[PDB]
Amino acid sequence: PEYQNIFTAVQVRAPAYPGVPLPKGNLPRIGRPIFSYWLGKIGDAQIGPIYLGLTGTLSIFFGLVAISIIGFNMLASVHWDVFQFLKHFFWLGLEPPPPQYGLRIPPLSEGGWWLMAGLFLTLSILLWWVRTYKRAEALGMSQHLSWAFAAAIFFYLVLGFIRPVMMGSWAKAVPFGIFPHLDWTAAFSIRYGNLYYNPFHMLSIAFLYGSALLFAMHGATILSVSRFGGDREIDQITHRGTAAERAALFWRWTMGFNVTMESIHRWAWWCAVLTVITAGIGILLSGTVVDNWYLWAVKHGMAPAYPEVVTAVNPYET
Amino acid sequence: TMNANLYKIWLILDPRRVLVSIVAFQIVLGLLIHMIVLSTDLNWLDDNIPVSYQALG
Amino acid sequence: TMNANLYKIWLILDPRRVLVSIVAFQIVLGLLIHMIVLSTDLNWLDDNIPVSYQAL
Amino acid sequence: TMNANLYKIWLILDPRRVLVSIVAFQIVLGLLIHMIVLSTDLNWLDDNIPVSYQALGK
Amino acid sequence: NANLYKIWLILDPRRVLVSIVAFQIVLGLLIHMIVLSTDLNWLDDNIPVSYQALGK
Amino acid sequence: TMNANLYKIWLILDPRRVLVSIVAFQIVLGLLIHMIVLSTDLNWLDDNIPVSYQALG
Amino acid sequence: MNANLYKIWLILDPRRVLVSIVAFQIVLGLLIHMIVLSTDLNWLDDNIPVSYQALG
Amino acid sequence: ITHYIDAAQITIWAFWLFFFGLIIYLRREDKREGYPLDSDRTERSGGRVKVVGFPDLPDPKTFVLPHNGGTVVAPRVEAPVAVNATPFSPAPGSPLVPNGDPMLSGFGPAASPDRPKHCDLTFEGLPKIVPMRVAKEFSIAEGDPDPRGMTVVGLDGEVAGTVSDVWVDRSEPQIRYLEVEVAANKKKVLLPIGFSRFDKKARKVKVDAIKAAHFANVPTLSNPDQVTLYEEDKVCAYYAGGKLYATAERAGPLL
Amino acid sequence: SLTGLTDDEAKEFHAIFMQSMYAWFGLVVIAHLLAWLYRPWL
Amino acid sequence: LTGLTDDEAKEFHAIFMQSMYAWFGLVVIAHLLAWLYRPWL
Amino acid sequence: KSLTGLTDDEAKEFHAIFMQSMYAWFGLVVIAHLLAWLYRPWL
Amino acid sequence: LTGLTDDEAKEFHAIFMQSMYAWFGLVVIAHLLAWLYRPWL
Amino acid sequence: SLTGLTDDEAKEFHAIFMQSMYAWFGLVVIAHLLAWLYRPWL
Amino acid sequence: AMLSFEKKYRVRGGTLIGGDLFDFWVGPFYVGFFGVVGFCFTLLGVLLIVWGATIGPTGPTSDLQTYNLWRISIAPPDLSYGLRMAPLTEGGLWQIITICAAGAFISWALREVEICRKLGIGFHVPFAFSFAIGAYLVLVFVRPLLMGAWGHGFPYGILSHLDWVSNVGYQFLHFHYNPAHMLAISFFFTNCLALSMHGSLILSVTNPQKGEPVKTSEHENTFFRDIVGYSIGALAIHRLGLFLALSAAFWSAVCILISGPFWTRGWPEWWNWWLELPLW
Ligand SMILES: CCCCCCCCCCCCCCCCCC(=O)OC[C@H](COP(=O)([O-])OCC(O)COP(=O)([O-])OC[C@@H](COC(=O)CCCCCCCCCCCCCCCCC)OC(=O)CCCCCCCCCCCCCCCCC)OC(=O)CCCCCCCCCCCCCCCCC
Ligand code: BCL
Ligand code: BCL
Ligand code: BCL
Ligand code: BCL
Ligand SMILES: CC[C@H]1c2cc3[nH]c4c(c3C)C(=O)[C@H](C(=O)OC)c4c3nc(cc4[nH]c(cc(n2)[C@@H]1C)c(C(C)=O)c4C)[C@@H](C)[C@@H]3CCC(=O)OC/C=C(\C)CCC[C@H](C)CCC[C@H](C)CCCC(C)C
Ligand SMILES: COC(C)(C)C/C=C/C(C)=C/C=C/C(C)=C/C=C/C(C)=C/C=C\C=C(C)\C=C\C=C(C)\C=C\C=C(C)\C=C\CC(C)(C)OC
Ligand SMILES: [Ca+2]
Ligand SMILES: [Ca+2]
Ligand SMILES: [Ca+2]
Ligand SMILES: [Ca+2]
Ligand SMILES: [Ca+2]
Ligand SMILES: [Ca+2]
Ligand SMILES: [Ca+2]
Ligand SMILES: [Fe+3]
Repeated sequence: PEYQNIFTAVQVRAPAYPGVPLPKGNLPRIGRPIFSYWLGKIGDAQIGPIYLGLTGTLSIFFGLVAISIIGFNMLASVHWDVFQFLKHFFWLGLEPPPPQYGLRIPPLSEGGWWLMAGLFLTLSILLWWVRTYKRAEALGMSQHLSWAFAAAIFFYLVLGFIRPVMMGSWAKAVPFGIFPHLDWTAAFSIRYGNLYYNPFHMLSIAFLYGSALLFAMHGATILSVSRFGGDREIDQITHRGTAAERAALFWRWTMGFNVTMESIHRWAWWCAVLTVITAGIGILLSGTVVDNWYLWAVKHGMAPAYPEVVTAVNPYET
Repeated sequence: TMNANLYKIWLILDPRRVLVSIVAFQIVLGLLIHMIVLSTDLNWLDDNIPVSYQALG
Repeated sequence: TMNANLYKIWLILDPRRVLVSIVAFQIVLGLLIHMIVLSTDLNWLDDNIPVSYQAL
Repeated sequence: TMNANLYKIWLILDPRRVLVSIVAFQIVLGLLIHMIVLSTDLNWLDDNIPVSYQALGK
Repeated sequence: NANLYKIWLILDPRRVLVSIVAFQIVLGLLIHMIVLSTDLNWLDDNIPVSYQALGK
Repeated sequence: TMNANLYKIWLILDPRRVLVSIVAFQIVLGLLIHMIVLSTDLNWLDDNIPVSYQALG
Repeated sequence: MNANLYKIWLILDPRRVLVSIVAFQIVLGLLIHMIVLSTDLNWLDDNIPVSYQALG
Repeated sequence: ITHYIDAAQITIWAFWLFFFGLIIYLRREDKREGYPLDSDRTERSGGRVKVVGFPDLPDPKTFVLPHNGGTVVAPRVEAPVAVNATPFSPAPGSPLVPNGDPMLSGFGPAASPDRPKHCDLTFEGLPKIVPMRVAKEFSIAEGDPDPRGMTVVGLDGEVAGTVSDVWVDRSEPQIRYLEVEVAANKKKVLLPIGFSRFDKKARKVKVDAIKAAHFANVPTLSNPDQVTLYEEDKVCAYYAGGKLYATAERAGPLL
Repeated sequence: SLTGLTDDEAKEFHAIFMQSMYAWFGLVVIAHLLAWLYRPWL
Repeated sequence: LTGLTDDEAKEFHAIFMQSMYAWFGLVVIAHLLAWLYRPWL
Repeated sequence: KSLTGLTDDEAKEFHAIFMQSMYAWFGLVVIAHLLAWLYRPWL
Repeated sequence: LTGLTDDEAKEFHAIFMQSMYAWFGLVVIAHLLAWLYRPWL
Repeated sequence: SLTGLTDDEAKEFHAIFMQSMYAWFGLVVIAHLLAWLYRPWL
Repeated sequence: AMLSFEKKYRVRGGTLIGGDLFDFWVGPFYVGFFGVVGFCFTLLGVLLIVWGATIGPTGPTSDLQTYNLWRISIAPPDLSYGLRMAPLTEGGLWQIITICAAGAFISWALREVEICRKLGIGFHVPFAFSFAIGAYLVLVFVRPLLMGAWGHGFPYGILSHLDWVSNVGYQFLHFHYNPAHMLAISFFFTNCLALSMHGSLILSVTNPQKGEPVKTSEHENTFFRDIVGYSIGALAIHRLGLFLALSAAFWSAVCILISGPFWTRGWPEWWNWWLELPLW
């Protein structure tokens, strides 16, 4: 047997770190940090403090309004009956405006709340993007997080905003609800002739699977060399240690090639980012360019053919 | 009736954070109120007043 | 009926945190109540009173 | 019939932590009970009493 | 039992009170929600009268 | 028929944790059993016995 | 206006505010254009002075 | 009208162009350590031929260390370092066999590079990894046992010593090493947390990596109140050598 | 004293707590008197 | 084991039981009213 | 010595201003509902 | 306590109140124009 | 002070800020007169 | 060829099977006993896949045979064969390739174990890879076995296996409501977010803004505390990423394992236990 470094067996405590000092113009952080013993079994025990300037304050306000408009309409849809709200929660949703209204602002009683929730969540997310940018700037760090976040925002924007406007109707955006947004996902594939045959859907899957592949590989690799301090990747990158050396040789010996302690995080960065880049393109092309992905795949010679063992007379021909 | 020692509130709440939160709250409220009214009979953009401009074409 | 020593509550509850929570609760409660009333027969925005403003 | 030493409850439970909890619970219970009542025949908002104000405009 | 008081030598009096208070509130909410889901519902039973009918 | 030295079970198993496990298990079990019974023909709440109280309105 | 309003720059970073106003105003300008294009006031697809697709 | 070319097909081809460019970019970044490769082609070419594959190595980047710590470049020319081993067979692709007593050979899982002889620093510039004797603001989290005073046992259950102190990370609070006062020689040696299982009820730390008698040769610290990167790797590698070397059965195979 | 109040402090808080609780309960009773008169539910 | 002395555990138990009986007493009364208003068995 | 940090005199002063400000807030609440009741009585 | 002295709190309050009232005066004028243009009650 | 500006630096910044903002608002007014003349919306 | 620091790690021994017989490298690759065995399974499987492409579903002369990369498909047997071996040209080829794949996959993982033993590193990577193998084996062994026919396996074709997924999913009307499937997707999505967060942070502190020194552990913790009020820690982020990726694989296996063997109706209707609870 051996220690697997999954749980911290013996936690130590020190007075909470208030954070690296930020340049003038940043607001003071807020909150008195607390320690969670149980969070400390799997990771860092400190919770807080937090930074909250104008960007994040504006972001949270937009976001609370958006979330409440959704919940209010969910509760209204079971006539304020809290017990039925809990019964039906996973089924409830806030529905996009009917197609008859196009891209015009629809009535409060029939779609106006969705558009307001969509506007304010979108602004809330865009302000959160600025927050990720500013927090790196104040620490003197490069902008990799905000670049990756922008890729996720791109996909989010394509789903609910760019494509509906291109298609001339808010009715083609996504409803706010757990199971309702799953209906939207399945119905979208049905309507557009089977999303499996969308090549950017295929790529997005390759990269989503690859993210789990790469984090399983990297996550597992680092814990196996954490006995050599391999989790301390900053100093393994500047001052290659036997942690970084043994990690590369494990993979070199397994599959014939390897990366570095720094560059695995580039592979990881791009794999995750390409998941949502290709997803946005795939949705951006659906309805706007390709109306039936299967027939598009047939046209370019991709669709498999099978021996005919079932077949049906088309009653519309007869 | 306003209190004469009300100014001491700025000994309790941080003046800078108050200013930041009011600005944030009012930008949200302003957008929210404009949008609610646009989704009702009071809408002034699609009311075809003084005319409908999509009909001149 | 109120107590003569009720002011001592500020020896117990932080004045700062209480004030912030009150205005946050009241703002959220006021948004909620305006929402509820608009969603009912009491709606004063879409009631066409004094007139309907949507012209043909 | 309460106990004479019941005040000693504040030797065991923090009065501060208790007061915040009561306020939060009471606020939520109040919001909860109002919503339940609105969901029933007891609804006092959509009952059109004294009159229906939407009819006035349509 | 005569020595039952020693239970407070074994189980923390402070967490037990909190657990009893927390459990009783949830149970009370749960039981009301159960009864209101059945024929015994006293809120939507139009007793003594239907107030929505009173407004039609 | 119990044994005379069964009390030594508390030299092996923690009496506090057993108590808390028993209390936790019994509450869970009671909630589970009531909901099971409420989901069969034996349901005593929606059986309109002695009367249907919705039919009074 | 108060004579000492200039003292605001003793409490708010001038450089940060200037940048935040520019971004706020640009976003606001994009937002408002999009609103107007979604109304009867739309000036791009109104076929005024003429429809250019109807010429080909 | 009809056309075979369409925008979905155009865009997917554009993605492949981007993607293959990305792959070559990534493969360049991958060669900032360990390259050019050590081959027998470079030996026989008299060094004329450098094995680097495709794509070739990028132009060097610079890492600026805080607190005037200097500059690191990548890729970099690294001096060859002798291998304390002899080939099992002269044929290419054969493993090597450690010279002498394997635990002390610095070869195989006992091996490690020569990291810098300085201490990793906190943002404020203090030695990052230090014993609790020095960082008096640290304590053991309530609910967990204090390792100080626990007994250290080797892979064979024999008493190797006692935990004499605990070495913590001042930047991101956690135990990184236990300090073990070895019974046999009364020296104080580091024990990485990665090699330590706590048996809390027994107040024993179990180390599967080495035998009790192997603790005498844990590499020693030049300075008892701080640890250099160089010493960190030498310490961890010595325990790791035991995983393969500490008993005969560990050589394998199973069948 | 696990909370940190002395015995006299715990007595003073209890007195003010019970009075405030009863005053709240008085308000709750008055509110429900009006609701039963306005819209009896049983 | 909890920190309470034997006398403290005795005093806490007396008040706890007295309070719980008051709570249980109230529960029976509420149930009696519920049974008089809407007998459920 | 207190648990908030305020002395007794400071807490008395805050209470005075707090109660005056809160009653002024409640006074505003009441006027709005009389206007609302006169405009749109709901019971 | 926010770290302002008593005189700074006096000065900030006077500017805060004068500035807030100026903002409120704009809101009223806007609503007077809105009420004259499209009365909503 | 909090921002590091001196009192006269805040004075100088404020005067240039108000003049530039007024010039910006002046442009917005010109734009709305053109828009009102072209496409009145009330 | 070797990494410039590699030679001092190429130690003899640590094999599970084989010892000195196969204890050698071939270029970068370590071979060993499970290298030899895995190579044979792999080359056979790949060559049998290509042979299936060569003859197609109905012989090399038919219009259905194709080397088009998207359209090549080697399919499992008809369900009527149950747990028996079908003829090679009627799905038996698929059956032999499946065993090769399992043997290829399991041999790869055991080779990894021998490499860990040489390097004196933890066994997390072969342990984690076992979850992927388990999911493949749930798909082609456990789930077909519980339902009684190897033909419930999926076909080996780049696009044809998406048709399998599609038609198996819609057997349950609305497969999105599978609870293990929802949970698994949450893990897949959360894993992708976490991976982008981790990659970004390491690159942003080791490649700071121009003129800045390399940033510190204190910067990393401060940075996410500044954004979300919490930092999990540089060790724990690797703990988290492994947990999320493995959880995604595990609940994948669960979600397909229950679809047929432990549930036969539509997946939305499963949630009626919730709806029918006596609370509402
Ligand atoms: C509608 C959209 C809605 C979006 C809403 C978003 C909301 C937010 C809005 C605000 C956005 C603000 C944007 C940032 C503002 C300024 C930030 C800044 O600080 O700039 C200075 C910044 C920093 O300067 P620096 O000195 O480099 O500092 C770097 C640090 O030292 C440390 O640097 P480093 O050492 O880590 O290196 C940096 C990194 C650079 O990486 C990045 O920073 C950007 C990452 C990309 C993000 C976008 C994804 C791209 C998707 C492409 C795929 C699309 C499919 C179609 C393909 C088309 C292309 C052909 O290096 C690389 O990774 C190299 C990448 C090489 C590219 C791929 C290689 C192949 C290229 C082609 C090869 C040839 C083709 C033929 C080959 C033939 C043979 C095969 O300037 C830069 O150089 C970096 C540029 C990155 C900023 C802009 C781009 C990212 C941000 C926008 C992303 C938007 C995504 C949406 C995509 C939509 C679908 C297409
Ligand atoms: C039928 C309905 C009416 C109408 C009814 C009203 C009414 C009624 C009011 C507004 C108000 C506003 N309306 Mg409107 N509105 C109409 C049509 C429009 C259209 C449009 C494209 O049709 C636009 C873009 C606007 C835009 C605006 C803003 C200027 C303002 C909200 C500001 C805010 O939230 O600040 C939030 C930001 C802050 C509070 C920060 C505070 C700091 C300092 C004090 C403010 C500095 C910012 C800047 C100077 C504010 C510019 C306001 C001045 C007039 C220059 N109106 C139609 C014609 N509108 C409000 C207003 O004028 O406020 C005075 C208001 O009360
Ligand atoms: C058909 C049903 C009736 C009705 C039946 C009742 C009944 C019955 C009661 C209420 C009570 C309340 N109702 Mg109602 N209610 C109706 C319609 C409304 C509407 C509306 C838009 O129509 C609103 C906004 C309210 C709002 C409120 C609150 C003022 C109050 C609960 C506060 C709470 O939970 O405090 C929790 C917070 C705390 C405990 C913290 C401490 C309290 C602080 C110190 C005091 C805060 C102000 C206080 C609540 C003032 C109450 C004064 C009057 C009696 C209203 N009612 C309709 C007409 N309502 C309750 C009440 O009056 O309580 C006294 C109550 O029992
Ligand atoms: C047949 C249907 C009956 C009905 C049958 C019953 C029955 C039967 C019981 C209740 C009980 C309760 N009901 Mg009911 N109930 C009805 C309608 C209502 C409505 C409503 C909107 O219609 C509401 C809001 C309530 C609310 C409540 C609470 C007052 C109480 C649960 C408290 C609890 O969980 O304490 C848990 C929390 C603690 C134990 C914490 C410790 C003590 C706390 C700090 C002090 C609490 C004060 C206590 C509530 C004082 C009230 C006693 C009065 C006699 C009611 N009832 C209808 C008319 N209700 C119970 C009850 O009366 O309990 C005594 C109960 O057994
Ligand atoms: C029927 C509706 C009208 C119309 C109604 C209006 C109205 C009304 C306004 C605009 C304004 C603007 N419109 Mg428009 N707009 C129309 C058609 C267009 C079209 C188009 C493709 O048809 C475009 C691209 C634009 C673009 C623009 C921008 C030039 C400007 C907003 C800038 C901004 O947000 O700055 C925010 C940036 C800052 C605050 C930074 C600080 C200041 C900087 C230095 C100014 C930069 C230069 C500035 C943009 C130059 C433009 C001045 C011209 C006088 C317009 N209009 C149609 C024809 N538009 C606004 C404007 O002109 O503002 C003066 C404005 O008030
Ligand atoms: C468990 C979390 C995730 C995960 C982790 C995981 N995978 C891993 C590892 C780990 C930890 C490795 O260490 C190992 C590795 O070495 O990666 C570089 C591996 C690996 N994961 C791989 C693939 C991969 N993993 C996937 C998924 C996942 N792996 C997870 C979601 C998938 C998906 C989602 O489809 C694939 C494509 C390989 C890159 C590698 C294992 C390489 C290997 O075992 O090589 C030997 C086998 C061959 C070279 C080919 C064998 C050919 C067969 C004999 C015939 C083919 C039959 C096959 C069934 C046909 C399929 C046809 C159609 C479906 C197209
Ligand atoms: C009563 O409830 C309270 C208040 C207590 C709070 C509770 C809230 C709850 C429970 C909320 C629950 C929310 C849930 C379950 C939400 C689930 C949401 C899901 C799954 C959403 C999934 C996808 C949604 C997407 C992708 C939506 C995208 C929408 C976009 C991008 C819309 C953008 C719209 C814009 C930008 C509109 C602009 C308006 C213009 C400018 C055009 O105006 C003319
Ligand atoms: Ca829907
Ligand atoms: Ca108009
Ligand atoms: Ca009106
Ligand atoms: Ca009414
Ligand atoms: Ca009733
Ligand atoms: Ca009954
Ligand atoms: Ca026009
Ligand atoms: Fe990492």
